[PDB]
Amino acid sequence: QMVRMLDILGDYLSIKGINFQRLDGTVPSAQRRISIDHFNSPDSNDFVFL
DNA sequence: GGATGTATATATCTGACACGTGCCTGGAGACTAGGGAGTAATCCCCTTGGCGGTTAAAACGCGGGGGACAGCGCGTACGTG
Repeated sequence: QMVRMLDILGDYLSIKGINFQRLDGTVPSAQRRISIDHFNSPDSNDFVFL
């Protein structure tokens, strides 16, 4: 529900070292479509989507 | 032998203090009423965290030219006696 908790988990997976992608209200629709197509690709190395 | 600087004693000024006195204004005691504290209900406004979309305002870069500022002359108006 909070994007600051999304920032907390994003930094947790960043120092943890897990390929993560993110979507919230600050992200414009072009990068949203880019992240959705990147997560749904068959050769995606992304593991967790926020 | 005459004239001069310092030292203790007495009279006078001068603000402060002890005493006197009035009186009036503040304090002690009692009573009362009402102003304010507390409670409950109802409804509207504000808080914190989010989202979406428009779009006009804000930010940034760059040319250039208008204006701020420094320097110099002068003559007159103000300082000074």
